[PDB]
Parts: sequence; structure tokens; C-alpha cells
Amino acid sequence: EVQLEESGTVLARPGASVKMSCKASGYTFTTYRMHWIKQRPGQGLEWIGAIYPGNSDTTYNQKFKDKAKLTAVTSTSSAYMELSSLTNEDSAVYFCTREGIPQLLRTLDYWGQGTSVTVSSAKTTAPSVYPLAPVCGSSVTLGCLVKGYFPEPVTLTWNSGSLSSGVHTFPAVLQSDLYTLSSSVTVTSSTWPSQSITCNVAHPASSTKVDKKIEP
Amino acid sequence: DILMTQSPSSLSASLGERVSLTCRASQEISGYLSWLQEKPDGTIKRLIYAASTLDSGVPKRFSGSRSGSDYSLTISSLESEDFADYYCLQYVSYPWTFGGGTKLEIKRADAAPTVSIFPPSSEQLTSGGASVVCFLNNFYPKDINVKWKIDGSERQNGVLNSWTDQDSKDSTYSMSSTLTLTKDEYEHNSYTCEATHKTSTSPIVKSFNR
Amino acid sequence: CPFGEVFNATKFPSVYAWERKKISNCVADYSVLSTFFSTFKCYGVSATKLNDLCFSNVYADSFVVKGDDVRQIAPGQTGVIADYNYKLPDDFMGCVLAWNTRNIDATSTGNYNYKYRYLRHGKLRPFERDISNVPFSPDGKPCTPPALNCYWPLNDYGFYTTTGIGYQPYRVVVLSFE
Repeated sequence: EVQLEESGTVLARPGASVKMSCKASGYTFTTYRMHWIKQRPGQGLEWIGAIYPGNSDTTYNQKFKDKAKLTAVTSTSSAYMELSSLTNEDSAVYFCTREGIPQLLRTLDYWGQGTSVTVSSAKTTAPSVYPLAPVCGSSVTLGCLVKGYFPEPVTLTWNSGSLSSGVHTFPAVLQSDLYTLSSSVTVTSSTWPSQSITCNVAHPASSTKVDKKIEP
Repeated sequence: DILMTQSPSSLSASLGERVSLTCRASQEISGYLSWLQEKPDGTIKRLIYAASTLDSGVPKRFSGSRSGSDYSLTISSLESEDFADYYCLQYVSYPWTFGGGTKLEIKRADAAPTVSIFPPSSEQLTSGGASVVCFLNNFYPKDINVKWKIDGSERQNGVLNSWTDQDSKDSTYSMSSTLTLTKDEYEHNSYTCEATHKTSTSPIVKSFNR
Repeated sequence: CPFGEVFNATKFPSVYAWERKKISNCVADYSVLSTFFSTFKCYGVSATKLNDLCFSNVYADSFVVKGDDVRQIAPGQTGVIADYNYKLPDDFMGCVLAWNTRNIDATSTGNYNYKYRYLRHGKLRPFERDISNVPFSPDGKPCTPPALNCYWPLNDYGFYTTTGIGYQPYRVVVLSFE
């Protein structure tokens, strides 16, 4: 069985270097060209370059000429890519795939599961959790703001999970090296504030578990 | 570099519907065109290769055809896990070049956002920060535009917006908009959250005073 | 027993003008054939049972072809190369070696030194060699260009540093036994 297992998620700081891997098995590693594709969050796919393990010959996308470096170890059937001068625009997902003979049919046929590189000068940071109560309709929306933390992920639940329908937990957004996340919940105005609505945040990395009750 | 023009960038359809994507190459690529699918979870599978040859294990719903510099991916009758992202790319020469991609979402009847605005909590105020949060939930289509107004005037920076993926229940979209200021800057008096959607001719206005 | 003079040869000829080197009176490890090669397939004999046999004669054939054209270096193959450049017999007994040489044979502005015959009345017979280059006429009559229906039988492989693996230069060495 042919497959390409890529190394796990990586966290890295601005201006540093990181080296990921893509190991091949189920075929002759030295006969194929190993290609690398980069995909920034919410954007398109892009070609970085590729390496030929047989003799370590390489080809590089001009654009990423001074950003990437492709090396390969045939004894372990592993391809490597090293990104340097890390900037914001390097935060993306990276894939490896193959190119073989016949070119027409032995290429793009198998992919790595993708590696995620996130660049941030932040170290573990406990999130601040604030409750969001309405101002001064049969439905009322309540919010919970999870601000300034690192890294991903964080688990957010309402009333320990009891309440799950009518919830919108928004994807975290990285800004100024720190993550922020919001989450809304809508119920019937007759049930609140009659029944305690609590926001449950947990951020493993900083071993934090904040329970914030929404009060009017 | 060979430019790949992929259209449409976004397409809305329904189960059993027939659809076609198009990629036009700026140079001869001799049928070295492949279409790819990218499911939400980030995995990528090859669908069609060599312009029209179906890959192994891929349903017969899928097919490709070549016509001039125009190539096209066709799906006879859509199914649930077909709604994802699709890219074409030429692989005749270096560098490999991709199309802009296509995001295939599930169509439904238009719907208005349920805007709710929120002042900063006292906890946050205590800590020298002041973020006003504004939710706009369960709406369609995804395309929205948000504007922030303080004391009547518009604000540009300090905004942070997040959009969710298509709800797998009612197929709508929701978004969150957060305005973050300094405790002092917050201590102005009128904060407004304006929302422009296709579902309305005049914007939805939700605001409050201190 | 010399081999590095064949495999590690600075340059190679074009298929159509493929060269041969006679090897006899000696022995060598067929273990020397590695990660270096991309294609190593033996015919009539066993790739595993090699160091176990005597050969009154060994013949090494050198030349260059494009990636996708390698699979034409084997018995019962059809194509421009097998047909018009270098042909192996159905009863062929020996090993075909090949390897990617983009790094030394392809060029950013294009290397056209390597060529192949694409037009000829009649296919080559096993191990035949034709370096004629005489204007071709599908009729069969001798023509002089720029006459119409008159064509040049030879074409240049164009090895650029941007071409995909299918169109990349591969050096090839074919080993004939006796």
C-alpha cells in the first residue's frame, strides 16, 4: 500500500526555522519526485518545489527559492522541507505528493495528510474569558468571549454540555500572535435568566478551566 | 508559468443536481490536467487525472472532458460528501500551477441575520480593555458586510471577524464581529453595529448607550 | 574488469547513434547494481541468479532517452525508439539499466544534443543501428528538401530544467550476454 505520512503539527516563532517531513512507503522512494504544495488558511494551493531522492537533484519555485530547502534520506525513505526566515505569511498547511513514470498517470495519485505550521512569538498563554450579556422578541442571544491565548485548541461548552442546540462557536482567529474566539447561544427569553446559563472554557496548555456565569 | 483559470470560484447546488467546473489553460498542456478534491478536514484526493481518466475508487458520478484549452469536471448527481473544495492543476511542466479553486456549498432559501450586540463585560473593563461584540447568526447566502460606528462615526481598525462553516443542519452561515478598544477610548457613549445583507434593502441596525 | 568507464561516462550518445562497448576476459559484482538506478530489469536470465553464470561475451550499450521512452527498452515493445532507434529481440537475454540525469543533462535554456529517429521505412531489426539522416518521403522516392513531402527523419529531444519527469533525460545502459 502506497502512502505518505507527514510529520505532526508545528508551532514556530518569527524568524526561526522549522523542518518537517514526509515519509514514503509502498513504492520505490528513489524513482519518484517528491513535490511540496503550500496552502495558506482560506486561500489556494501553491507549488513550492520538489526533490529527486535518487540523486538529490532539486527544482524550486522561484518564489520560494530562498524560503525552502529540500533534503532527503533514502535509508529511511523520508523527504524533508525546511522553512526559514519565518514570517506571518508562512503560517499555512503543507502537503507532499509524488511525480513518477509515466508522468501522465503516476503523479498526484497520493498525498500526505498535510502539515500545519503556525508562526507566533507567543508562548503558552492563558485565555481571558468574559461573559456577554444583552443590552437594556421571544429569543435572546448570550455570548462568551475567549480572548488572547495560545496555542490552539480550547474547548467551549454551555452548561457542561446540557445546552448544545442554538449554539455558534466561531473558529479561532490568530491576531498579534494571540488567538481569540467568540461563541453565541440563543434560547427562549422565558428560560433566561430563570435558568443558570454558564460558559465553560478549558485551555489544556495553560491547564485552565474557567466557568463564567452570564449575569444580567 | 502556465496560468490556470478556474471558474466558477463558488457554486451553490442541491442533492442530485448536475454541475460542471471549468479550467482554462493559457498554454498547451497536452491533457496533463488533474482535478483534486479537498474535504474540510484538509485531506486531498485525486479525482480525475490525464484530463478525463477517472482515478481508482472514485464514484462514476465524476468525469472530465477536454475541449480546446478548456477542461471541465462534471458530477452527474451530487451527494453529501461531494460538497467541498475543488482544484485543477497542470502538471506538464514546472512550476505546477493551480486554479483559484471552487467552493461547492449547499443551496437554500435566502435568510436574514439575527444581529445581537454586546457591551464589554465589567471583568474586561477592570482589565483596561473594552471589546464590543456583535453576532450575526443563521443567514444565507454567506456573503455579508459589517460596519462599526461609534458616536455616529465609522471605525476602521481594531476589528476582528470570524465566519463559521456552513451549518450541517439548516445550511446557513453565522459570523462574529469584535471591536476592541482601550478602556479610556470606550469611556464615547453610543456604539452601533450595522449589517448589510442581500436579504434586506436597508441595513440592520443594532446599538446601545452606556 | 572495467565498468565505471561505461556507467560513469562523462557523456553519452543519442539513441539512434547508440554506442557499444565490448566486455570480456574478467568478472565483476553484479551487486554493483543500488539507489543509483531507477530501472533495473533483466530478461531471459534471472536478476537474482547473475553471479552464478559464465559469459563468453558481455555487451554494454549506452545512450539517452526521455523518461516516458524508457519502457520501450525491452522485448516486444512498440514505439519510435524501439522501432527506429534501438531494438531488443523477443528472446533477449540481459539487463536494462536506466537512471534520471536531469541534473547533468537538462539545462535552463535547453539541451538539444540528444536526438532520435522518428521517420523510417521499416522498423529496425534487433540490435541494428541506423545513423543515415537521409531526407524522408512517405512515397519511398528520393526527394531533396525543400521539396514537398520531404522530411528530416531526426528530431532533437529538448531537455529543459522545467520539463516534468516524463520528458526528462535518462541515461541508459543495456547489457547483452552470451
